[PDB]
Amino acid sequence: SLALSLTADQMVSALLDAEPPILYSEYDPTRPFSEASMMGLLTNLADRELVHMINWAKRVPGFVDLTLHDQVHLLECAWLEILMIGLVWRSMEHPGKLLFAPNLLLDRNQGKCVEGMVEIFDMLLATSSRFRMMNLQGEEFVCLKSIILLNSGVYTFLTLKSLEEKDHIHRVLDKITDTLIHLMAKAGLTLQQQHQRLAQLLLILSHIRHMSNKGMEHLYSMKCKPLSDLLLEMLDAHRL
Amino acid sequence: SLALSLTADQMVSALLDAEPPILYSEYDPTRPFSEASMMGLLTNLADRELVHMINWAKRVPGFVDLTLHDQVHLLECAWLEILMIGLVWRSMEHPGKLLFAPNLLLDRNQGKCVEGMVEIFDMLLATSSRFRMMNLQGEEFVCLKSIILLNSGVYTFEEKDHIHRVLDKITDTLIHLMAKAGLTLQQQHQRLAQLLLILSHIRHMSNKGMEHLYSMKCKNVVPLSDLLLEMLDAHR
Amino acid sequence: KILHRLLQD
Amino acid sequence: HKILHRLLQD
Ligand SMILES: Cc1cc(O)ccc1-c1ccc(-c2ccc(O)cc2C)s1
Ligand SMILES: Cc1cc(O)ccc1-c1ccc(-c2ccc(O)cc2C)s1
Repeated sequence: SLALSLTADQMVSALLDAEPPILYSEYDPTRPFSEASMMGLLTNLADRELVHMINWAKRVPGFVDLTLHDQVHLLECAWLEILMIGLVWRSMEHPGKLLFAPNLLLDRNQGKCVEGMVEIFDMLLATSSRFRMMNLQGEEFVCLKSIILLNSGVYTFLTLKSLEEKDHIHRVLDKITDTLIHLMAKAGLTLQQQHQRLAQLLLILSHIRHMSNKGMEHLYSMKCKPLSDLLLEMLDAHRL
Repeated sequence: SLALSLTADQMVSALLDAEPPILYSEYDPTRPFSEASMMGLLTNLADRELVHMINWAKRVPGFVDLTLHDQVHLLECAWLEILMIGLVWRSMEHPGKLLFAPNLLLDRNQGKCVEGMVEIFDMLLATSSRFRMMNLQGEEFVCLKSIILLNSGVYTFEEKDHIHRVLDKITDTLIHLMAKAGLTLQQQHQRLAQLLLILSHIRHMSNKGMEHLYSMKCKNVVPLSDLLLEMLDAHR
Repeated sequence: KILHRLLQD
Repeated sequence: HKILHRLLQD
């Protein structure tokens, strides 16, 4: 099934090559910004990244092999998680700042403008600091990001010939674990160090789920009281 | 810290011994279920389990080494996750059902009266079936429960470094268990990844559950113990 | 849904 | 303080 035959080095290669581009914000000398304004940049940004995420997902080995319904469910569950780990990744070398775009580099005080954002901000920063302290490697990040796509929604599927899908997603997931271990052995880590590092990486995914949960809550809070049609749809999936 | 001095076997033995008992529900089979009465049984049950949890937590190696303020944070963050993994664990041998208590064993239909309960129920059943398909062992479960306790709040903070080395010690223990079970080395790292990725879904379930709980608490559906109120408040 | 469309094309 | 704090403090 193509993805299962891939080698560890080919998986990395496939993932690195699948990477989306880094979009810029439409922030300008308009300085400064209000609650509305800052919110606009974030959502416009996320909206535009969503298009690229979808085409990136199609290139995640094993994703195409799934039904259109299952692909949809995966992205619906994962999109904000995927955006967030992206953000924290490119914010790694910017302690105390969140790099939404090369031209949009926010510190936590700017996050105060916009309610409840602070707390989400702090969590993203702490995650970024954690990645920094672990010296997260780029090849590890693409594995983690793919893992999120495949994992975050797999348990909200289901009977019938759907178990065939779940099993396929888990075979691919194992492949990616093999790939992470491979990257670690290559890096020279001992066996004990590999397992430990694997564990450390995956536990951070729980925190990333938590941030998406909260963020999704706030995003919904704010749309009740201008988000793109796509965003709104991606958001409705988390509210039955 | 003697936590770090523990061997894999000492780690497992400590955790197995610290296990809380299976408690019973105030279930009364003379009255029909209402949203309020079901929520009553559930929250009464959770409340009593919490006391046992607080005492179990103090027995998780390393936990005692933290400040009271940090112990409070971790429990505040993980309490529902921890109740949920326990529930999912004891429901393994009951396909299609959730054993909240030996006298409170429900299927998805019995929760329809309750706001959001069927949604969470379905998620819990899925996790239970997954643990069942993977053949989760008791020794692995207690490792998982302790990881949740130590991990779920550590990012919302030295002490943080102390927690990580305890967690590493639990990773060594999980692998040790898997070797002892005769899994290949590749199977070990694959199983480790599978188990930990399920924690992301337990996190998910906790957060969705928390939100339904807060909704109901704000609609006065059921009187909540002051303990539960404060744990519930902790999540804003 | 829009997502359907983007996934198809 | 918090009931949780007392319960732990005990
Ligand atoms: C989640 C959220 C909650 C709020 O209360 C306010 C704003 C947001 C956000 C909207 C878009 C965000 C965003 C944007 C771009 C990106 O590359 C990654 C992220 C994560 S965050
Ligand atoms: C969280 C929740 C949401 C709803 O919509 C309806 C009910 C609940 C629950 C209340 C108590 C629950 C519970 C209780 C005891 C236990 O050992 C494990 C759990 C999980 S679940």
